[PDB]
Amino acid sequence: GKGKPRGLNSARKLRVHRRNNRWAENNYKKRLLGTAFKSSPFGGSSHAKGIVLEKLGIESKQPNSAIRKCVRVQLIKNGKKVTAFVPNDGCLNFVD
Amino acid sequence: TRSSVLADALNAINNAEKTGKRQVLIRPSSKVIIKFLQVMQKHGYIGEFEYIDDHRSGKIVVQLNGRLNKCGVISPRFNVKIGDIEKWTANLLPARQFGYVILTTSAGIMDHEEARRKHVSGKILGFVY
Amino acid sequence: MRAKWRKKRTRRLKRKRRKVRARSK
Amino acid sequence: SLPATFDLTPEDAQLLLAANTHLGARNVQVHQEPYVFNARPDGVHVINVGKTWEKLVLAARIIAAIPNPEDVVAISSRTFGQRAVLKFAAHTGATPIAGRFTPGSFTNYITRSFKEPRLVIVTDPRSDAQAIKEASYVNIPVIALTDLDSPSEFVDVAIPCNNRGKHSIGLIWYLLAREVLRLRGALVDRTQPWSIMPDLYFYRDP
Amino acid sequence: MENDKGQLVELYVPRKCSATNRIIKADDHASVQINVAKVDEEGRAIPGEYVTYALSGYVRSRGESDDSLNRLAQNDGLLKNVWSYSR
Amino acid sequence: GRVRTKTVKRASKALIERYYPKLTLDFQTNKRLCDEIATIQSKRLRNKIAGYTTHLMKRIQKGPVRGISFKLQEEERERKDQYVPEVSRSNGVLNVDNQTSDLVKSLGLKLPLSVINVSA
Amino acid sequence: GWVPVTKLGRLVKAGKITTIEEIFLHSLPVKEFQIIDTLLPGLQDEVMNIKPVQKQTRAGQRTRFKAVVVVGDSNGHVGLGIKTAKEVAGAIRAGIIIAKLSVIPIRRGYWGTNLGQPHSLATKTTGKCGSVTVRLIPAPRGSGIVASPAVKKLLQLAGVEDVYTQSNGKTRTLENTLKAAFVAIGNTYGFLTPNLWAEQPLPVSPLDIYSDEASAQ
Amino acid sequence: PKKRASNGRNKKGRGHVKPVRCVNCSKSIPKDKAIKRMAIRNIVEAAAVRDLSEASVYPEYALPKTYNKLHYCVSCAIHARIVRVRSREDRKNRAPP
Amino acid sequence: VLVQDLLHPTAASEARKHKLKTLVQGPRSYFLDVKCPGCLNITTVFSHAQTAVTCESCSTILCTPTGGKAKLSEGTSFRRK
RNA sequence: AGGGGAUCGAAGAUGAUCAGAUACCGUCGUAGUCUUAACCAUAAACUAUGCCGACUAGGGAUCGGGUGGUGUUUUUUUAAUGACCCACUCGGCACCUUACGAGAAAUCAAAGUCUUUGGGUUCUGGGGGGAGUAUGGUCGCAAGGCUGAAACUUAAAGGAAUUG
Ligand SMILES: CN[C@@H]1[C@@H](O)[C@@H](O[C@@H]2[C@@H](O)[C@H](O[C@H]3O[C@H](CN)CC[C@H]3N)[C@@H](N)C[C@H]2N)OC[C@]1(C)O
Ligand SMILES: [Mg+2]
Ligand SMILES: [Mg+2]
Ligand SMILES: [Mg+2]
Ligand SMILES: [Mg+2]
Ligand SMILES: [Mg+2]
Ligand SMILES: [Mg+2]
Ligand SMILES: [Mg+2]
Ligand SMILES: [Mg+2]
Ligand SMILES: [Mg+2]
Ligand SMILES: [Mg+2]
Ligand SMILES: [Mg+2]
Ligand SMILES: [Mg+2]
Ligand SMILES: [Mg+2]
Ligand SMILES: [Mg+2]
Ligand SMILES: [Mg+2]
Ligand SMILES: [Mg+2]
Ligand SMILES: [Mg+2]
Ligand SMILES: [Mg+2]
Ligand SMILES: [Mg+2]
Ligand SMILES: [Mg+2]
Ligand SMILES: [Mg+2]
Ligand SMILES: [Mg+2]
Ligand SMILES: [Mg+2]
Ligand SMILES: [Mg+2]
Ligand SMILES: [Mg+2]
Ligand SMILES: [Mg+2]
Ligand SMILES: [Mg+2]
Ligand SMILES: [Mg+2]
Ligand SMILES: [Mg+2]
Ligand SMILES: [Mg+2]
Ligand SMILES: [Mg+2]
Ligand SMILES: [Mg+2]
Ligand SMILES: [Zn+2]
Ligand SMILES: [Zn+2]
Repeated sequence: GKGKPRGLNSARKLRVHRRNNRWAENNYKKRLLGTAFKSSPFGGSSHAKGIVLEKLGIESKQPNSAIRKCVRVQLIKNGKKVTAFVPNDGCLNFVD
Repeated sequence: TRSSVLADALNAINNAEKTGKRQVLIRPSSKVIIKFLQVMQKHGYIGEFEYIDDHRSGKIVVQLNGRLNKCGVISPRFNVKIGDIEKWTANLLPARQFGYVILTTSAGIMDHEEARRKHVSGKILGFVY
Repeated sequence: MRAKWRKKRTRRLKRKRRKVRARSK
Repeated sequence: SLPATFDLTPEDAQLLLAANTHLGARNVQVHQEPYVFNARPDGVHVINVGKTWEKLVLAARIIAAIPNPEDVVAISSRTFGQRAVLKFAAHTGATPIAGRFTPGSFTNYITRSFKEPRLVIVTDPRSDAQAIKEASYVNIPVIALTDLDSPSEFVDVAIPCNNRGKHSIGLIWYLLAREVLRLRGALVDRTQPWSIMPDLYFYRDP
Repeated sequence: MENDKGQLVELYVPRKCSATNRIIKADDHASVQINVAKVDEEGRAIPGEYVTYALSGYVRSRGESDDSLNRLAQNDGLLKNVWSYSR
Repeated sequence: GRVRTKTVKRASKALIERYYPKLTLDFQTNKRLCDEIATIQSKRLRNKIAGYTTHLMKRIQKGPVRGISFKLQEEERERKDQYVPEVSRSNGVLNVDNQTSDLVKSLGLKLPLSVINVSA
Repeated sequence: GWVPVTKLGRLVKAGKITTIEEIFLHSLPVKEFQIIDTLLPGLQDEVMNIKPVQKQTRAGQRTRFKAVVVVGDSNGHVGLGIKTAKEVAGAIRAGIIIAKLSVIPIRRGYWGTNLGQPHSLATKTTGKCGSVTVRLIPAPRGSGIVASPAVKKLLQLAGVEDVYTQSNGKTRTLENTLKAAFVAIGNTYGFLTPNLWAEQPLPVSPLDIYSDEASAQ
Repeated sequence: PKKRASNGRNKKGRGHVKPVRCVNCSKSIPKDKAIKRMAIRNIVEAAAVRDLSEASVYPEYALPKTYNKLHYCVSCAIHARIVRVRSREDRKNRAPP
Repeated sequence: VLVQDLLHPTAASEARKHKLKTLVQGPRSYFLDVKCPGCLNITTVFSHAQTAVTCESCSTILCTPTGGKAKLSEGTSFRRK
């Protein structure tokens, strides 16, 4: 009979079972693990400033061939090296 | 084992009119089955039903015309207070005009329209249309 | 590779981890 | 409602029991037949013939309802029904189908066997179930010669004959063509046998 | 299918299966209408004067069309013997 | 491999259905007959058609052959039907089971009485 | 001219039967498009969707075209049929015709109150085709048709001005979407409501009363 | 998915059954799955009729017929014996022919 | 099927059904007053035996039990009630 | 850890085979295979399908029990048997036909009674991978069992059916 307990007094077993099961919901999990604040290069914030280490052209996956101008950046607030992409045409000549 | 007798009876009923049959044997009757069948009868979804006598809980033979689509039990007997009877109806009843949510109150087993006018509420029971 | 031999690979490798880690005790 | 006259006559009783129409099928019988009476020992069941005659009456009382008697349809694929339907057809209005049914007749207007009855008579609801299928798409009531084992699906006004063979097919066929004339047609008065022999409808090997 | 005051609206009040009292709708193509002719004294069948029934598609498919009409006609007077209401 | 195609047997089919009178079994009559009735653009085809519709005829006289009906046979069956000499009841009473008899007395009365037993 | 076959189809060329509603009443199997062409000429054709389908042929690659068409007017009748030709516009043509053979009565109704000229639906009806199930619920006046544009358009030619919708199954596959949407309203008359409890005499067949005006040569 | 409602062969309510080794390739196969044929033959054959009873004593002596039951592993079965491939439908037929 | 009388089913088709599954359950066993004229009078026995009975005076065998009704030993008469 | 140890036979030894052939096939043969005492707790441990309860449909077979029969065999002589037959009925291993219904489909008498959504209850799952990995706890003599994350990565993986 769809084994969820029907009882009028089964409230706990009902709300516990769903509490138990929201962990399968992914970014529910990521909410309560703090993963925003714990890992990931930004603090859990929109943007972050950093400093260019190197200018690295990345070759794109198939079925495309390009060299995608990128930058190794080290986050000021944070210290993590992180690798970011420069948009549009040239625009790598704006950094060094 | 057996948990809701009423549910068991409202079953073979729906299992009758889905097979076309005009007569269904139900066992082991009840006090509520009676009053529920009564409410069903009085609004015209069944014919006359006869509680027979064994010495245990009895049986019943229900005559059903075919005017019925679905009757059924609401399995946990839910507290509904007067302001949620509307809410409850709107879910399982085909359109505003007809059909009945039947429930149980301290004033006796009755539908929502009878409930409205007496203006008492209670725990939910079942539904008929 | 076959799930069973992949299973045996993972076991071979993980009995090697206790060894290398035992040496650390 | 019945007239006192049309209850089963011992002439018909002896006509019926001649062909062995009373004698039903073996260990296999579908539930849908109460028509059984007191199963015959060792592998037969005895049909109630007055209930068979009343059905025969109700068949005629229905066969002659349909305004134009010619687009009523009797059908037999069986060898044992093939002659019996022609004679039913020539006498009454009805147009027959004897032998292969050529499926696509009741639907598929572009077909050259296209028919459009208001009713259908069937000798063997098994072998002719093909038509019973077709009639179930087009809203066509259907009469069926039936034994005890026969597929009650999608047929009305069953008649409880013996479709196993010999004389029983055309017998119950002949009495039906007989009674449709005895209602709203030129023919015999009370107690009068029919000059047409019941053996007219029959099988020829030769 | 009435309205505010008076008038009957909503075209096509549909039939009903006489056997199961079920609405028989436009697309039910195993549904059937039986025309049984009412005869008169001396057996003549009176063309155009009918005892009619409607039979739903469901009843015919189940194999109940036979026993359904037998019940339906006999209590309407067109037969006796045959069908037993009790079994 | 001598086998007539469909354009030959369909012609031969539709010819005899409407033209069975005339159309004697003899080829050369039918062949010449074809030119005045059916239009065919080939010498050979006409002869191929003819020779087959010939065959249909030659067998038809021994009784029907499937696929073709000109309606003349249809009621030739109707009047060809007869020959019942002996229908049933004689010489004696109705031979019937124990139970079949038990049915009679239930719904009615008058029947001649003969009943024997059965088993196995 | 027309030149009908089909006893049902002949009887309407002569002026015997005035409207479709009696074809329904007797559950008559319309086998011809002209019947309902002439019975309700104010129909509109709407092509909905066209997608190509490709058979792998023992020699070849067959890419034909499948079209879906909803037809109807504003009142109680809608067709839905799906035709696939070897060319596009030809598939719409034979679709509108097959959609016409399909058309079906639609019982509108009053949401909560009697008042004027029904808008919403009789009851709650749920059609199911493939994975897609489509639920129609009564709505008040001015709620309008609440549904995707593709089911909305079929509920316009259906003549409903007010209905709520819930959609289940994979609704991006249109054939089963509408096919279930069409079955929902196509079920509206299968619901035996108490105002329809009233006893009715069972009228007799226009194929009978006009029997001689029908039939053959 | 399921190619049979008999699964391999013929155990419902049993849950284990002793196996048997194949006569040909000696593969272990369960006895209910064993796909067996009964091999009965005269110790003689077609060509042996005449040279037998005439080179004997006795008024014909009649004749013994060999008996052993054969079991096959379904891999070597299909390689040779009564086996092979049936349409999805015909696979349902259980009759010998 | 599809219509039948549940209230008034045939006693002939009833008596084929199981003792529990009839319209009202009741036992189908009986009681017989059994006689060994070696005794002037009767001891009244239940039909399905279990205990294999003796007559009040002498040690003697009326029945021996089986799963169902008992084997009534050799000559005896019986009255059902 | 004792006994046992015929046969078959992971390791290993080999003869052939292949371009190679640590294999397939042939041959020897250790542990094993059996058993007593203690451990281990896993298998596609499968019906890949929770348990209790109600209901929803025909058909012939079959297992065990029970009821009926001026039924057949045995005979020694009715009997009592004992098997057989026929019918009914419970409880079982299954099977056929169906499809009112269900479903993505293959198919399902349940996988049916579901948007007309509620009989009671247990368990699990929430894209693929990373991974049944790391770690901690715990069980084991050991192999291992149990519980069991994340970082990162990725647009599909996937089911049934269709045509080639
Ligand atoms: C065979 N395993 C099944 C699994 O397939 C599934 O089964 C459901 C079943 O529980 C639902 O059924 C359930 O809900 C019904 C409500 N209408 C009534 C009660 C119950 N049988 C079915 N409607 C659909 C199946 N696939 O969920 C339950 C289960 C036991 O795990
Ligand atoms: Mg917890
Ligand atoms: Mg957790
Ligand atoms: Mg998990
Ligand atoms: Mg911050
Ligand atoms: Mg670098
Ligand atoms: Mg809701
Ligand atoms: Mg290893
Ligand atoms: Mg060290
Ligand atoms: Mg488009
Ligand atoms: Mg809106
Ligand atoms: Mg496979
Ligand atoms: Mg297997
Ligand atoms: Mg196992
Ligand atoms: Mg040892
Ligand atoms: Mg050894
Ligand atoms: Mg080696
Ligand atoms: Mg190789
Ligand atoms: Mg090789
Ligand atoms: Mg060896
Ligand atoms: Mg298994
Ligand atoms: Mg099971
Ligand atoms: Mg498992
Ligand atoms: Mg199962
Ligand atoms: Mg798991
Ligand atoms: Mg992920
Ligand atoms: Mg695990
Ligand atoms: Mg995993
Ligand atoms: Mg594991
Ligand atoms: Mg661990
Ligand atoms: Mg311990
Ligand atoms: Mg430890
Ligand atoms: Mg991409
Ligand atoms: Zn093998
Ligand atoms: Zn004594």
